[PDB]
Amino acid sequence: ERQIFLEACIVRIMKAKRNLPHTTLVNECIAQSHQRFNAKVSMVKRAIDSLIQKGYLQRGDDGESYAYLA
Amino acid sequence: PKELTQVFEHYINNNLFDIDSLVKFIEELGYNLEDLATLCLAHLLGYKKLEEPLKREDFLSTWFMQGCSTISDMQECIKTLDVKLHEDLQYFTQIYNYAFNLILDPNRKDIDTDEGIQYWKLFFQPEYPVRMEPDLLEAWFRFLRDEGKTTISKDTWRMLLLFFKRYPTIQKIISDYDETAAWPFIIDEFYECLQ
Repeated sequence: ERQIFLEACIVRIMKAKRNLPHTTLVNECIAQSHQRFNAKVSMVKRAIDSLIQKGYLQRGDDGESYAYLA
Repeated sequence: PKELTQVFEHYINNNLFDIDSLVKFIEELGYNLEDLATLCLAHLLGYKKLEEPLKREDFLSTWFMQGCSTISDMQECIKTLDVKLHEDLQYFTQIYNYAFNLILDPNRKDIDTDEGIQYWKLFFQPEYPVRMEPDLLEAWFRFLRDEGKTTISKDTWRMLLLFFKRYPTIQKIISDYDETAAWPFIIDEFYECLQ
């Protein structure tokens, strides 16, 4: 129910970085992602979906990258 | 071209080329509104959303661009598009993606699974450019209706194409599908659904 830190984390990384490869962010996020506890690569993925749907991220053409929208 | 402005003037209702006039027009050409060819036609005339009116200047402009002046010419044109949809993977993809917004309700951000499946049944037919075992497509539908997924998002939609392109067999999935990848979570649930 609290995958929320995760969404918070992604946008923090995506705002500063502005464009990453899926794997990079999915792990780079996990890096400074644990620390409050371990999170399965499943979980970080659902966050991306949540942000993709909210309007924060736009998936790159190739299908394996994310871009931070306005 | 007088014929063009004559045709457009034939299917008009209350001074408009609305949805009911498009229906009466494609049917004369030999099709149905639900067909992939209509997606092709819609895309050519540059529709943005299906029920939205078509401007004269728009109709007269596209038809002349091609080199049609008769119904017989128009009918001929679409048939080429429909065929291109079966032979050119670029066009197939380009139209697959274009379909979502057209099917999509402006009073919404997703389409209902009901409406999506309809178009999937046509898009992923054995005959078409993205060849796949009919058993898989049946799988995906079974999963969609069981796990109670009622709506599908543009992302999922544009991603399922890339997915079926890599995996044509329930077999090849269980084999190497890698759940640590960009495939939307929804696909993973499907992947976990296999067994």
